[PDB]
Amino acid sequence: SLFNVFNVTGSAMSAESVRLNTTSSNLANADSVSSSAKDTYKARHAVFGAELSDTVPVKVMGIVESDKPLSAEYNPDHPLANEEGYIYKPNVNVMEEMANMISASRAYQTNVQVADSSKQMLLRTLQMGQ
Amino acid sequence: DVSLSDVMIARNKSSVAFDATVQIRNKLVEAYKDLMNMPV
Amino acid sequence: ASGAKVGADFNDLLTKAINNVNTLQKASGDLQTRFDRGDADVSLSDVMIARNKSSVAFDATVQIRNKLVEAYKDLMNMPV
Amino acid sequence: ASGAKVGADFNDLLTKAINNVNTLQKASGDLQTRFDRGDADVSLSDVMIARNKSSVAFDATVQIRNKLVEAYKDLMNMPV
Amino acid sequence: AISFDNALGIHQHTVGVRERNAEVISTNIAQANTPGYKARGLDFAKELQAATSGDKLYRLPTQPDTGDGNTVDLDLERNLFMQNQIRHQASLDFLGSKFKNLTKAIKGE
Amino acid sequence: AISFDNALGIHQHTVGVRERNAEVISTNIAQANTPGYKARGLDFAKELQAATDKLYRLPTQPDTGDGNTVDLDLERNLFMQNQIRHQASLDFLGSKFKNLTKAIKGE
Amino acid sequence: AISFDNALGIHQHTVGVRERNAEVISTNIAQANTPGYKARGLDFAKELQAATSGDKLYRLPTQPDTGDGNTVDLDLERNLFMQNQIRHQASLDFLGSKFKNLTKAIKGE
Amino acid sequence: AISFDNALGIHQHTVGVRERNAEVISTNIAQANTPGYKARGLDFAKELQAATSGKLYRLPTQPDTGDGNTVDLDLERNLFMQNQIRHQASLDFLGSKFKNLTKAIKGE
Amino acid sequence: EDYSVTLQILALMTMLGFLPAMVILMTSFTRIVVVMSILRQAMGLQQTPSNQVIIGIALFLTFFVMSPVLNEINDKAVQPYLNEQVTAREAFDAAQAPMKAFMLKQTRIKDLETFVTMSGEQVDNPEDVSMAVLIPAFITSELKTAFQIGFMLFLPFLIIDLVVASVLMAMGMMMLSPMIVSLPFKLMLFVLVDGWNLILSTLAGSFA
Amino acid sequence: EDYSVTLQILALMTMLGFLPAMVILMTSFTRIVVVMSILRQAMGLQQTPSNQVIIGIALFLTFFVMSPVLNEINDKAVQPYLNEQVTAREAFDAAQAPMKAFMLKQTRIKDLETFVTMSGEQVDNPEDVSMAVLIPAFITSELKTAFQIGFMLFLPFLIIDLVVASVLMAMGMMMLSPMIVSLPFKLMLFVLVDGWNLILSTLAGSFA
Amino acid sequence: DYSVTLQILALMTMLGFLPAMVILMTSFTRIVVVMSILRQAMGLQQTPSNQVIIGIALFLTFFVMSPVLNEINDKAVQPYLNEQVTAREAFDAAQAPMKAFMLKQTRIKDLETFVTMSGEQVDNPEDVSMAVLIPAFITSELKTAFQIGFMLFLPFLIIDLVVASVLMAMGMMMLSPMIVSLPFKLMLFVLVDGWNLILSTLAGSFA
Amino acid sequence: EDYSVTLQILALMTMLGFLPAMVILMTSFTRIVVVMSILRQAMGLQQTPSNQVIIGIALFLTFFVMSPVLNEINDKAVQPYLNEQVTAREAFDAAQAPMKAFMLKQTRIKDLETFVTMSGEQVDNPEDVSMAVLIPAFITSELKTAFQIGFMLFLPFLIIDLVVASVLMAMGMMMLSPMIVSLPFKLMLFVLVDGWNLILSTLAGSFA
Amino acid sequence: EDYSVTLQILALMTMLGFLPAMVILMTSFTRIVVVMSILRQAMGLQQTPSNQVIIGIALFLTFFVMSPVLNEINDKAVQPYLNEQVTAREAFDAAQAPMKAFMLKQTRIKDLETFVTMSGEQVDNPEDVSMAVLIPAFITSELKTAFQIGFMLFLPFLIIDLVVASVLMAMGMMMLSPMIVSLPFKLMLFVLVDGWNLILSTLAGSFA
Amino acid sequence: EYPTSVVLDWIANYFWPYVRISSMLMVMTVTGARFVSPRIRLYLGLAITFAVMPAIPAVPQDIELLSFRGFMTIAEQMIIGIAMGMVTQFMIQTFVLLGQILGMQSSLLLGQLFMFLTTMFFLATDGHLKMLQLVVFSFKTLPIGSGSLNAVDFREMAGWLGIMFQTALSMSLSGIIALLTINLSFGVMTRAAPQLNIFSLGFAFALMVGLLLCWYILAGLYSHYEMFWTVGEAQICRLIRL
Repeated sequence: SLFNVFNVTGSAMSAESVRLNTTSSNLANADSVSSSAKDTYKARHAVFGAELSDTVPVKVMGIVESDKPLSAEYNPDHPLANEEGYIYKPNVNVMEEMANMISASRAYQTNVQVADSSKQMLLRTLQMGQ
Repeated sequence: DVSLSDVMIARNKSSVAFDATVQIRNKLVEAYKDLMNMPV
Repeated sequence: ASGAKVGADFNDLLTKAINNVNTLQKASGDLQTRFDRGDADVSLSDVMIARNKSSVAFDATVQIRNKLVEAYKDLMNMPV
Repeated sequence: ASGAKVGADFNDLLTKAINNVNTLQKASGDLQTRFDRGDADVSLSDVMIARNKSSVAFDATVQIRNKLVEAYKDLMNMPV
Repeated sequence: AISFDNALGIHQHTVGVRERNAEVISTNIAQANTPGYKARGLDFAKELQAATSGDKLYRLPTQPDTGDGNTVDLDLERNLFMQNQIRHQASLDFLGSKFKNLTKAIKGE
Repeated sequence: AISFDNALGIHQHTVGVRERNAEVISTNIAQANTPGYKARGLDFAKELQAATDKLYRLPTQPDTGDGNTVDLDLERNLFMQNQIRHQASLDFLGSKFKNLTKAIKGE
Repeated sequence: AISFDNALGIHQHTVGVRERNAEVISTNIAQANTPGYKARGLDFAKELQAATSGDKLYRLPTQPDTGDGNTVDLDLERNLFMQNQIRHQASLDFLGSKFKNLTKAIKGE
Repeated sequence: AISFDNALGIHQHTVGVRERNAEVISTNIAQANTPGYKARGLDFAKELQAATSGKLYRLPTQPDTGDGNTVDLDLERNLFMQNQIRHQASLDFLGSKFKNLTKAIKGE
Repeated sequence: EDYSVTLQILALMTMLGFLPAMVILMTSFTRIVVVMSILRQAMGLQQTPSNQVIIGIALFLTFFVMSPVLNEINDKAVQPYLNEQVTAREAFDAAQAPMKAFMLKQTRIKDLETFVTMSGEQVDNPEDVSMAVLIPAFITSELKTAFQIGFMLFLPFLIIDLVVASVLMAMGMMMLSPMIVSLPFKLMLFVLVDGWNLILSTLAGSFA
Repeated sequence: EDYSVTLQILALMTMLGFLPAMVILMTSFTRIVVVMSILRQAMGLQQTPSNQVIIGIALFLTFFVMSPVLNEINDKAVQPYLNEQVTAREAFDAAQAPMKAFMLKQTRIKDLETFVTMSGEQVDNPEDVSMAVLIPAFITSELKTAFQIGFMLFLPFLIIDLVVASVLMAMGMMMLSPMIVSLPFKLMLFVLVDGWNLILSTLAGSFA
Repeated sequence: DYSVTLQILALMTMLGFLPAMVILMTSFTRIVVVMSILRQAMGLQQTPSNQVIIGIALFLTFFVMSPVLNEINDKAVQPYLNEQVTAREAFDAAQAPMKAFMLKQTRIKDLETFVTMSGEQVDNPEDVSMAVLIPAFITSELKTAFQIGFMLFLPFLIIDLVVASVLMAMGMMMLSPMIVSLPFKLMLFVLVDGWNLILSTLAGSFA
Repeated sequence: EDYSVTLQILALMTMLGFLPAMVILMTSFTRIVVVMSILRQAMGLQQTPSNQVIIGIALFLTFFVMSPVLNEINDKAVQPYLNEQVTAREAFDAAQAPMKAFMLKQTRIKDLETFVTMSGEQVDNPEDVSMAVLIPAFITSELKTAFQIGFMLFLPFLIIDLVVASVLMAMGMMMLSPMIVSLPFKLMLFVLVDGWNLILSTLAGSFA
Repeated sequence: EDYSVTLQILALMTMLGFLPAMVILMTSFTRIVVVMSILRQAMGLQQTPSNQVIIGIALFLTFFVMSPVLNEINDKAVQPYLNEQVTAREAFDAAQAPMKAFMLKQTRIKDLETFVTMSGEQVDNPEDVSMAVLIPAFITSELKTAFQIGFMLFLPFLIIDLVVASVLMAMGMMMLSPMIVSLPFKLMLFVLVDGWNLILSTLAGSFA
Repeated sequence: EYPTSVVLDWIANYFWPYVRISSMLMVMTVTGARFVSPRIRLYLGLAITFAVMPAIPAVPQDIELLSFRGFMTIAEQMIIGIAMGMVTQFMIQTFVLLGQILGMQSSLLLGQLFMFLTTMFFLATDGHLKMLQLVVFSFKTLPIGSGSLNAVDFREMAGWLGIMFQTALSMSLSGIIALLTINLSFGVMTRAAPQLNIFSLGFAFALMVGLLLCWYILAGLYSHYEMFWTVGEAQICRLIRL
């Protein structure tokens, strides 16, 4: 009630934090062949949501795996290969992970400014009539 | 449902209202005391 | 209606505000020590939000207290 | 329940707080002078923690004194 | 006369609207990256009229979206938030001086 | 109640532990080249118990004849994390007195 | 017992000593390439004691000079200058609080 | 006696002189590339005395490259930096003179 | 054009500060106190009624006789002003007029002529003379009127005292002070005729 | 080089601070107040007219008799000052000149002679004397003039008091107090002579 | 419980209400009124001065109410400093010793009047709320102070009547008796050791 | 040695705070104030000259009688001080000497002897006593000297009161108060003798 | 353990706050003011000596009689404290001891007995009571002593008042006020006896 | 809710009842005395208003604290309070009138003797408690919002001067007749020899008997006070329309 801006800016901070964690996992598991062909790691992405029934908070609605086909590689030497000597690798694209890293960091720090400036307006309100 | 603006406005309105009624009460009493202390 | 009902209603308004300020201060304190002890389920953003609200809430408490005391000090300096 | 007994008791209560403030200030000063002189086994955190404690303790001492002096003046200057 | 309405003016309703606008602007900034979210605008004149005695406006994008569907121009949102904060500070100064002048007259100090 | 132990919480002790942790990581980086040195790790919960130790780090890779178990990739990351958390502890403990002084002075 | 010597402690003297140390370190950095120049060092314990109750030493080289006779280890001099600068600021904060504490006690505010 | 000449001391004149010295150094830096320009200095001791009771040429450390310009740019930066530091100190001293003067006439 | 809320408050507090003056210079307080001063002086009591009750009775008597004019001010000035029907400037004038009319009803033509010539101004109608000149003429008439009433009140007590003195002298006792004997007779005749009620009728009704 | 606006305001605020001193020393307030005081004590009434009413009457009288000099200040020192026609230093002199002239018309040369010698300044013409010397001379003259008028008004009341005492002593009722019987006649004479209008008119006409 | 920051603010605020507590809860009220009445009894108007009158009352209200301060200290201050009791319980533990003292130093009739005016149903005198006991205490103490003070007035009124009648006996009707009675009024108070007699009874009057 | 500019201002601002004390203790204000009070008591009027007027005349007269001292202070102290001919130490001492000389000239030996023995200091000559031992002695002598002058003025009005009281008693009227009858003659005696000029000239001349 | 410098500054800055209380309670200022207050009432003049002059002479008197105790404080507590011979608490105790000796010297036993019993502490010798119980006993003793001195000084003026009132009644002029006809003789008695010196001498003598 | 309504109402619901209570105290016989300090009286008025708050009905919310109508409300609360206070002053001063008429007839401060004793009567009969009960009852039957003293109340209160003299004469009629008859008897009995006369000899005789008669007056004064208080209390209830 007295801190509506904080609940929205703070929600963005929590929302954008999850997207950076997801990006870190995608880049750290870009070369994890693992085993089989369906347990292989796939690029994960958070889903943001806004319920507009004032302020509309941003809520993460779960992590969703990418629909891109797995990157196939011919390697009849890896013991975890298949009949045709193929090892399927995660469908992680480095260029899209770099862009998400730039977008997440900048958007996260933008909400810091709004939340920090929101406190100043509250502090100035207490000085009304003084 | 309430904000700091409403709280501060409520605080300021109460302070002005309280200061108004005290001074007028003070003025009337001083007027009464002046009338009582006069040479008949 | 009597004047005690208005006084009780004013008293409950002050008690509710103090509890709300106290709730925020305790909520901020727990989040500060949860992140400080090293719990990985606490975000620095939520901690800073928590202590920002508690600091603003207490500052509002100080302002109301000073006005109440100033009014009382004004009240005692009156002809009677 | 005698006048001298309670007078000593509140004096003991009052002198205990003064000694507590004096202990914090001496400890703060001792930590500052050891770190400032070059002692290796003194951390800046201990120095900063102690001097923050002394400032708060001395600030309370001044504020409590102001309340007592104002209260004394209020009772002495009343229009009897 | 001699009433708080006639004394404070519109500086009491304006403050509430400016805080409402900041909540709307901050929402657009937070929801900038959410796909499909449409930027929300606020009419100050209509809001001030409603506040004095008492609908959804959307902001037309300057350029097409890149596919997500979000029409939040973060360059404009920061500029409007900066302007809103300045005008809100003036309104607090305007409203704060109304109470100070009223207290000054009722006490002659 | 109303005592510094309760007013400051555990933030009065965390700053000291983050300083000790930074010292140990600095030792590990410096002693990375000296053979026979075993990397030392500090257990956070131990100094938590000491408030209300100096262990050894098991290597993830074998040595190369030096016997030195310091991984410079790990030490840099652990020094970065400790420094960031150390600043937050200063912010937490610093604001404890700022709120405490505002309560007493009322301004 | 109320006197500046008792109230300011040793912090009124430490600031001057660390300023002297900075000058001694700085002239070692500047004279790093001058051959025949021996790096100079100032003992803190002796200098502080001399200041309290009213001649810089030589710094031994860790490695031989390369034929110029200069024994300034510019790698070491930077480290000492950085440490002295931080300790100089810490003494300023200690000494500065001594006057502020006296003022608030005198003025009662 | 109580007067501003005795209350402010020399700090009223020192501030002005260092502002002039800033201009002299500033015009040296700008004319660094102008051939035939000779770097000029200001004697603080002499200028301060003139102001209290009331443009020399700098010698080059090395011969000029041929243009005729004797402005040593790294020396100008060092002199401007020191002049700016002492100018702030002069403002600090002179400003505190008025504040202590106001405290005496007001009593608090 | 109309005064701002801040300025109207300043004017309101100013009139409250001058409130004792308006009672003793514009209302009927001066006449009542002077008449009651004569009544205390006429009887043998010097300070016996005390100053406090005389002023308090005078204040209540004024509120009784000023009730028509105060109600007229309330209706004409306060009610339109509270309902925001009229501006503050005209409301102040609407309140001033009933006071001016009442002061004209208790003044004399000769008194007005002296002060209007004294002020050195030009006027032809007594109804639009400035209140600054009406006030000295009003109280001057009030003092003269009060002395007239007080003189009439003093006569019966002088009558009683002279009779008692003559009786004592005629009986031959030239040694007894008439005051001690006359005082009960003056008080008894003041009570059995209900003197104060008669004085109320001739004082409250004297204004009309 | 007239005084700066900040100094001009500081001077005017200081004059308002000394406003009671200006009224009680440099104006006609003192003489009227003293004459009213003597008249009140002349009759049997101690403080029946009350102190506030006496000062209230005097304040209006002293404002009316000094309206000519007040207007002369306005027409020669205020309006030229507001119209940006005279230096503020000149306007202050233009305001002080009529006030000095008025005080000289109501002063006695003996009062000027003793204070000029007291100040020890070599001044001959009785028009260029300092306000430091003129004010004590003026207030001294006003006190002496008020006593003369007070004695003049006292005599008829002394005549009544002696006659009443003599008549009572003729009948042999020496025990009867003459003051109680004298008072209604003192009120009688003062009211059929129209005293209140008469005295205020004479006091107004006295300052000339 | 309330946070540390809030409970510091609470005690700091009520630290400024200490003069308020003294005037309407402890024995400061009765002594000052009796002192003021006796001051008016003699011909001297402000010879004892207000500050000296207050200073004597402050010393008296500490000696007389010393048992009250002892119980508050050992029952409220001591448990709180040992963490044996919380903030609200300690504050309640201090009210009980002071409420008991005020209850025993009031008049039944005044309490009966006040409970009727307050509109609360209480069956026994010792269970009345402090909100109604404080006005009842000062109202009763005012009556006690007036009754005690005016009895001290009587001997000084006796001297005035004696000297005034004696002066009127000789026909000296113009000599003011008050200036003649003033030397004898002072002598009566010093012969009976008045400054010790009134204070001894005032101290012993409370319970 | 010489006090700093900040300290000189602090000392000067301190003396302004004690200016009222120096007026009523170290100047002629007290004696003139006392004499007028006794002179007012001698006449029948107790509040007719008015406290404000009496203090106003006392302030004007104390400015005239202290002018030789003030001019000496200006010449000896201020002029060397403003021209930087003496330090702040010498200027303050040079200012104190004329003021001490004035108080020594109006004091009494016995009063000086009384406080010298009380202060316990070894003093050889009166002209070098400390300031702290002179101020209580000077004000003591002024009060005693004021009483002597007041007794002189009280006698002529007392004689008139006694004369008129005996004349009334001779004619047998023992109930008429002599105070009422004597008052007109008390005022007249002060008028035809020109009292307000005679008394003030003597008071000013009493310091020479 | 000596207190820190900050606390010591805060401790003695609080003494300045309580300085007026010490003068009116623990010093000789109380008796001197009372005696001169009663002395003023003994003479006819109501407020001629004025409150400020009475306080001024009292301040000089209380400074001269408390010099030995002030000198003892300096030579026992202040000098060792400035010279680092004793700590803060020892200096505080060394300063209090001469003050306690002065109050106990000029107090009454019964007054000490009255307060020791009420406080409820064991006492076997006079020099064991806490300052909390000595202050109220000392002021009570001073008031009784001041009243006794005032009574003696009042008697000679009472004799004059009785004589002059009786003499007027001998001639039969009862209406003539004795107070007016006695003030010159009361003032003259205070002059030729030289009251302002011996009375202050007795007040100084009474404390030693 | 908007917090303005809650805070403003309590100030309106407390100060307005307090003003009437405080105004009665400053004019009251005991609480308005010169002995008590204003601070003690101020705290008494604050404590009484807080305690009797439940019995006070809620003030109308139509009138605003910052408005000219609210300003009039403050003034008319004082007028009610002063009305009760003046009645108490009327009774005590009537006894002061009784004291001085006896003293004047006694060839003679005697009002103070009656004033002090009448103050004891006021305190002993719990007169102060009754007045406090009257003012709280005034809140019930004479509400703060709508209601003030009318013109008839002013005239009834102005007519109390006749009540003073009639009651004072009624109390002293028996004694004053006794004073006259003994003085007349003394005059006629000693009129045989005009050499003796009375003068001061009559002063001594008159004052001795007058003091003796005052001893008789104090013997039966209590009954007169009880009847007088009933008359005064009835007037107070008439003011508050009870």
